[PDB]
Amino acid sequence: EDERQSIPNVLQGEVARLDPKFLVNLDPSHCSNNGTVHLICKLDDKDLPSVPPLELSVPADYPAQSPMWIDRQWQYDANPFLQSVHRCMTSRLLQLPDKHSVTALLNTWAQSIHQACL
Amino acid sequence: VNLKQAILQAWKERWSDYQWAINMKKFFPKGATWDILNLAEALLEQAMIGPSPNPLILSYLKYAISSQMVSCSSVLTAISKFDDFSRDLCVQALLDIMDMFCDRLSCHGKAEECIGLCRALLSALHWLLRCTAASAERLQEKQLALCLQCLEKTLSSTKNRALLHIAKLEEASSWTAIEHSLLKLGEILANLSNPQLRSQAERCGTLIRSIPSMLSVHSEQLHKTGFPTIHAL
Amino acid sequence: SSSSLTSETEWVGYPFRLFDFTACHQSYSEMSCSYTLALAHAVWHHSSIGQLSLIPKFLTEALLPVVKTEFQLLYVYHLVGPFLQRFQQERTRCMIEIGVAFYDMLLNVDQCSTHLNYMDPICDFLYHMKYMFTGDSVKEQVEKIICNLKPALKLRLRFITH
Repeated sequence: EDERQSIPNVLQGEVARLDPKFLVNLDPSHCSNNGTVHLICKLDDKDLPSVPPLELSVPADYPAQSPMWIDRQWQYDANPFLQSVHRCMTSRLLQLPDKHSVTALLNTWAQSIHQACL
Repeated sequence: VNLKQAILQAWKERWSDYQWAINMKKFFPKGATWDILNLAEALLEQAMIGPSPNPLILSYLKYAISSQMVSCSSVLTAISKFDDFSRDLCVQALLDIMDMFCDRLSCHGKAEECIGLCRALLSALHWLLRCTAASAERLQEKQLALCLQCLEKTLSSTKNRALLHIAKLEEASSWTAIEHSLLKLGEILANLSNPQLRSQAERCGTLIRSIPSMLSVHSEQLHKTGFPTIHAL
Repeated sequence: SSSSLTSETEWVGYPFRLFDFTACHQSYSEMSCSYTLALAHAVWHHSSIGQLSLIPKFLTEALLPVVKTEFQLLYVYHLVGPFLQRFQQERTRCMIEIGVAFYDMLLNVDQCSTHLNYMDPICDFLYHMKYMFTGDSVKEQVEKIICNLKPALKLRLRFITH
C-alpha cells in the first residue's frame, strides 16, 4: 500500500478545492517530495492577467508558508503597475498571520491583484 | 479583423491600462486560439503613427507582454521592414521596449515552437544588424550608438548562445548572410567616430563571429602537473 | 640559483612538482636544483647546532643582489624555511632577521616583476610564518617595509599589517 507515483496527497486534496479560475502547472523538478510544491499558477479568468507566482511552501508539517518570490526581481520592478501590485501583495501577506499552503496565499494574491487596479 | 477595430476603439476610448487586457480578452474566448495575437498590433499602431511614437499604446503592449507570448513579438519586430521607413524615431522606442526581452529572459515555447523562437532571435540578430544601416546618416551618429549599445545588451552570453547555435544548425544560408552583413557592418563602423564607437561594436562582432564556432572552448592552460598517463601507456 | 633562472629559463618553470625533493623517484624528474636542495636540507639538518648560526647574516650579505624572479624566491624559501623552528628553539634573537630577509626579497620580487602567478602560496606562507612562530614581535620593522608591496600583496596582507 503506497502511492509511489505523486506528491504528498495532502496538497492534492487542498488544491482540488480551489476555484477553477486558478490554473496550477508543473515547474522544473525541484519540489518533488520534501518541498512538495512548485505553485506555478495562472489566474485565467475574466479579470486582467498577470505574472505567475512562485509560492514554494515546505513539507506538509507547515512550519512555514509558500511565498518565496524568486523570479520576481525582474518581473515586478519593470512594470510600475505590477510594482504597485507587488507592494500591495507584500503588505497583505505581512498582515496575514500564519498563511497557509494554497488557499490563503493564492486568495490573498488574487485579491491584491484585483484590488490594486485603481 | 475585428481585433483591429477593437484596438482602435480602445484608443478612441482610452483605458486604465489595466482594464486593457480585460476588454481584449472580452472579445475572444481567451484561450481557444491565439494565432491572431499582437502580431499586427504594434506594426499597425506605429505605421499609422508614422513620424510619431504614438504614446499611451506601447505601455499597454508592455503591460500585456509582461505575461503574454514572445515569439510573435520577435518575428514582427524582425519582419518590420523599417529600413524603408527609417524615421529614426519609431525604431528608437522599438529598441527601448524590446530591450526587456534580453533583459529578463527569452521565455519558453513548451513545444517545438520554442525552437522557432530560436529562428526569431536569428532574424532579430539580422534585424539588429539592420540598424547599422541607420549608422550611415553622415549628417556632418546619434541613434547608431544607441542601437549598437542595445544590441550589445542583447548579446549577454549563456542566454542567446545556444539559441543562435540551434538557429545555425537549422540552416546555413541565413547564417552566411548574417556573416556577410557583419562583415559589411564592420567595414562601415571602421570609421570610429567616438571612443566607445567601433570598440564595443567590435566586441559584439567578435562575439557573434566566434560563438557558432564552439560553445565549449575549454581554455584551461598552465595546468602543469604529474602527467604519467601517456607515460605509463 | 642563477644558472639561467631569470626570465626565459625554460618551460620548466612549474616550481612545486620539481623543485621540492622526492620528485626524482623515477630516473626522470631529476633536476640539478633538486639534488642541490636535497644536499642542502641534509647539511642543514645535520649542522643544526652552530653552523646555522651564521646563516641569517649570510642571507643579508650575499642573497640580496641575486634574487630576480619568483621561483628564485620559492627556491630560497625551500632553502631557509623548514629549519626556522630550530632557531626558534634556542636562537630566537635572529628570527626577525630571517623574517625581514624574506620581506626584503619581496621588495625585489616587487620591482623586477610584471605579474605574480603563484603569489598566494608566498602570501599564506608568510602569514603562518608570522602567526605561528613570530607573532606580534616584528610589527614595527615590517611596517616600513611592506608599504612598498604590490596592490595584490596589500590586499592579501592587510591583516598581516594589522
